Amino acid sequence: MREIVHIQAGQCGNQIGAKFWEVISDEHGIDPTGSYHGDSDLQLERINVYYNEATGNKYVPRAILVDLEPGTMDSVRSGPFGQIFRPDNFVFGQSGAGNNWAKGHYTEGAELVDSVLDVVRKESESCDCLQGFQLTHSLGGGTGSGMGTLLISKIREEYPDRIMNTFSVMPSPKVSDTVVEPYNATLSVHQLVENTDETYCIDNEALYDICFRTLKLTTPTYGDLNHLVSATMSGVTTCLRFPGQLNADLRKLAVNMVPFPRLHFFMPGFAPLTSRGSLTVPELTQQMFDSKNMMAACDPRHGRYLTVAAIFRGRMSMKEVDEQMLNVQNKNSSYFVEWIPNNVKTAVCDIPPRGLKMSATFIGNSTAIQELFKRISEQFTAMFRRKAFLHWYTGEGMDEMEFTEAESNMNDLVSEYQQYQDATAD
Amino acid sequence: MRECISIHVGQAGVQIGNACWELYCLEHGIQPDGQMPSDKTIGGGDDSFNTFFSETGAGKHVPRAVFVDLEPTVIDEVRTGTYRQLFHPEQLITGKEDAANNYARGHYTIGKEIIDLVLDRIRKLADQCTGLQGFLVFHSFGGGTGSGFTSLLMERLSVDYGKKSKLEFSIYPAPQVSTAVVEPYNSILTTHTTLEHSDCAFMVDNEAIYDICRRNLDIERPTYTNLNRLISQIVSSITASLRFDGALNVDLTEFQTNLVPYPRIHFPLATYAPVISAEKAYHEQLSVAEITNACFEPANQMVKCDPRHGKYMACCLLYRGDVVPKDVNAAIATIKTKRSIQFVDWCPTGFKVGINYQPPTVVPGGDLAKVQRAVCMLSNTTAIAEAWARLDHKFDLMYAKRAFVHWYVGEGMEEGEFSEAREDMAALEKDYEEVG
Amino acid sequence: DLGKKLLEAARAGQDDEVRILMANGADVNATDASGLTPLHLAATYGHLEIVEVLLKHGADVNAIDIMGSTPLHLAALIGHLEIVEVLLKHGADVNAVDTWGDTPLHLAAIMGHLEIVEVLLKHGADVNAQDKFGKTAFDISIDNGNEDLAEILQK
Ligand SMILES: Nc1nc2c(ncn2[C@@H]2O[C@H](COP(=O)(O)OP(=O)(O)OP(=O)(O)O)[C@@H](O)[C@H]2O)c(=O)[nH]1
Ligand SMILES: Nc1nc2c(ncn2[C@@H]2O[C@H](COP(=O)(O)OP(=O)(O)OP(=O)(O)O)[C@@H](O)[C@H]2O)c(=O)[nH]1
Ligand SMILES: COc1ccc(/N=N/c2cc(OC)c(OC)c(OC)c2)cc1O
Ligand SMILES: [Ca+2]
Ligand SMILES: [Mg+2]
Ligand SMILES: [Mg+2]
Repeated sequence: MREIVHIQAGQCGNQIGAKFWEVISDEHGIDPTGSYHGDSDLQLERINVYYNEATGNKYVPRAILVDLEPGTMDSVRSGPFGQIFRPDNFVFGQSGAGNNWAKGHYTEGAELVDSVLDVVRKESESCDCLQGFQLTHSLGGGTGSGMGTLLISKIREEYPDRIMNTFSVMPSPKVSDTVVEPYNATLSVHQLVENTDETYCIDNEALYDICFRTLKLTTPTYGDLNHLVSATMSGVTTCLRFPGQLNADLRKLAVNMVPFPRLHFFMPGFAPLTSRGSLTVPELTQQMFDSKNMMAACDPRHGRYLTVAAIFRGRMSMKEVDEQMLNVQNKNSSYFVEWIPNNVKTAVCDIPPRGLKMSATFIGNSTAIQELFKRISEQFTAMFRRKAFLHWYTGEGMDEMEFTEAESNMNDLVSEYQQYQDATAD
Repeated sequence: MRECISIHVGQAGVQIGNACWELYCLEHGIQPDGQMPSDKTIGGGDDSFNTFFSETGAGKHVPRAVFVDLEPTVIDEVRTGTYRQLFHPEQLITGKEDAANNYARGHYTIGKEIIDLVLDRIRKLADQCTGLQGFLVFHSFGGGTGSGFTSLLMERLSVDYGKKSKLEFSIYPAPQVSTAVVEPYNSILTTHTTLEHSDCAFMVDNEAIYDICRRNLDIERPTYTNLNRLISQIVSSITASLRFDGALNVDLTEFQTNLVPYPRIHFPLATYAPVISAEKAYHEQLSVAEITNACFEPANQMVKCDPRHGKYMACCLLYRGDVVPKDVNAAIATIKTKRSIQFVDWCPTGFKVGINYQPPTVVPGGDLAKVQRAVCMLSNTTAIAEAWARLDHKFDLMYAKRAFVHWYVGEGMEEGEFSEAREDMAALEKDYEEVG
Repeated sequence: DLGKKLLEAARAGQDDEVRILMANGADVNATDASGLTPLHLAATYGHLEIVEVLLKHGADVNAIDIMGSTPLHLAALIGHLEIVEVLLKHGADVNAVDTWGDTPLHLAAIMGHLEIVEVLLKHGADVNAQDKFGKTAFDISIDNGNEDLAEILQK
């Protein structure tokens, strides 16, 4: 269990994806030219999980960059780490998908799908022992959502015994008021429930709410929202990238975090929350469990934790962390299911992120996530009831029964979360 | 002289293995390259240490041991550490992908890719034996490899070496230092499938060892290094009768005769005393009476349970050091005038005694102080049923909801195996209740 | 039939075609199979100029389709602010109720069009109007944890 093949699809997928490579390259001592300038031998110990070793001891990201819109490739290259990507790993079409899930999944997206798979095969066969895949995408557009899910199902057919993990960005009218986004997101959730092993739910609603109410930015931008996303992606991948006592991989996280196959949607969290260009263990434990630090717009105190994983980064007493973790499970006991014993796992990493002396990253599988699913469901139903813009989808080959089926699956998912929230250990 | 082969499976079995063979080398006077200057017979011999070590024509003493793991990072440390030259490199076997804390992967899908290589390498060790008595198997209950691979291995050893004894040293999970939420599942699955293939099994409760490291050794947050050093001292005291001259537990068969009255209730409790911190170099020396009494204190037990709540079916006292036999007799006589020692009416109320007159060895860099006398008590008490009930309850909380079961079913295991394994544990708890 | 052509012209945003069809006798109040009129389609697809042209030529501002949707319900759902204001200026029933018990306020609230919510509130939208499941727009904002919407509805 070593290498990860990362794929980034569509505009949101590529922008969050680029920020991820920039942030983790900095932590690992890697520069935009691909050379290692780090001071700690702990930065190269598990460097092969995300980087390919190349001639001249150059480190190339095992990343594949995909979009139906061509202009995206130009924005990726013009970034700070733009030239670090493999020039052959860019698969870009000519005609975008204009927020149409059907275009991404059935017509324009399906034409460029065998091309992406050729690049996936090449990176996968060059791996000593492939762990699985990591996809970054939004669910509200057409390419990341429609083509992204198609790519997932295709990869799942070729590599069934490997883990499929996604960083999926959920829509909010607060960031984008494009009324077809609940359609696109609901169609994609229907695919994600079946075809991924683990999904990090990154909600634009929560990101906006943090920037506006906690960080006091009255006009938040994509840059501002992506600053919370990059810190979250850095934190949740800490244990895949740094040695530690645990030899963590994507499959060990799945076995331990996911008790029922469909309930694989995680609510990530981060502390401390900070803005661009601008702490003790008890405070960090508290903040990490506060609804205002969650990356999904759900109150954890409205549901119950099935499983939790927490990563404390920086220099600190491991005994103090053990003490505070047990303390948070005592006073907040009614928020953990009593039928999954020892369901909170903690790791400590010596290397902290950029700009922070200490940090904590939370990964929760909570029944409170049903709030996020109900919000999108209510919007999908308001639109679907009036059959608004339905022809934009059915004209691409889609059957109206696919909408009915997607809505039916997402409501079944909410009922399943509610079922385990009300279950007792008797 | 009858040979014993040790098999170390998965991370816990391997790390505990490393710490035991280091200690065995120190007790017998074997150097890290295998040289032993106190052995006059070069290139062979029938001495008691020969049960655990073979000899080459060059005077090299090699452990009769196999290390196996489904991933290579733990065994690679053995390949490059202090005792890298002690083991034959073909004796250290590694796969590429581990069992991901899943019994079904270790037993059915990943475990099948390496089972024949392991068995053929064990046969090479067995072929060099004149009178193989059997195997000592080290493994965790909680890991995917320690649970699933160990059971597949125990099944195959029962077919290929039918008349040979099989003894386990098993690590029982603790919440304080565990890896996976599904460790209770792995623990019940491996217990059910190994029960008929094992003659005697010494369980080491990680919570008991953790508590002793904190209370007796003043170690704030014990690591696996501190736990394994204490475990290897106890495993050394249990195996000393196999590697040195003596009159008690001299062969694998005798561990069954002395400690196992009935085939299924084969889980003896070990108690060890005294455990003193190395920072107390000038400690007062405890008498034979004090260390003997310490064996009846629940705090010094390797498995958390209360023997006052149960009945004894056997009791063996293994002493090491400056121990006068009449002092053992006097300490036992005093201990017999006590209401907390109740034997089952169908077993003689006797205590079997064995004394090795060499003091225990401590490893350089360890946490224990040197002592002039130590004792390990091995007893079969129905109070160990408390350990089984704690694990069965954790299994039941999850299993009622079928939480995590899809991971097992997706790796070639039927859901019916979980209920058959739980029914066997219910029967095992009733076996202890029937004895008393 | 110029009515079927006017329906298609209003949806597609063909301004000159609407003017021609009306001059030739097209039914400004023609309906499709589901009862949608050229004004419903113009309001849904955001053709502001076609909405104003149709209202100056006898279109019923409060026409309902088979599901009870008025043009104001569709303009509030889709988020067309300029059109919502034009429809109210021309007599649209701010509190019209569809077959699901929704008023334009319930639809602007669900879809998060906060500016349209403020406009509806200023024109007399009823905060106590309940949908078929008994929810008001204020209940929707509480149940979804939309603090921004709850503040506006508490004005
Ligand atoms: N957090 C965040 N959300 C983004 C970003 N870019 C777009 N989004 C969101 O993603 C959704 C739109 O999806 P996009 O990724 O732009 O669309 P696409 O996948 O490129 O598809 P088409 O352009 O329609 O073919 C909306 O909800 C946006 O708010 C970004 O960089 N950060
Ligand atoms: N005492 C002790 N316990 C250990 C050690 N290593 C792991 N454990 C325990 O063993 C259990 C986990 O099993 P491991 O042996 O690590 O797993 P494995 O057998 O390698 O199996 P997989 O990694 O799942 O393939 C947990 O209960 C740990 O606390 C060790 O060196 N000493
Ligand atoms: C609730 O019980 C469990 C939860 C998860 C467990 N470990 N899986 C991982 C946990 C991670 O963070 C600590 C992690 O960093 C994100 C990771 O990297 C891949 C794996 C094990 C558990 O016993
Ligand atoms: Ca010899
Ligand atoms: Mg785009
Ligand atoms: Mg392992």
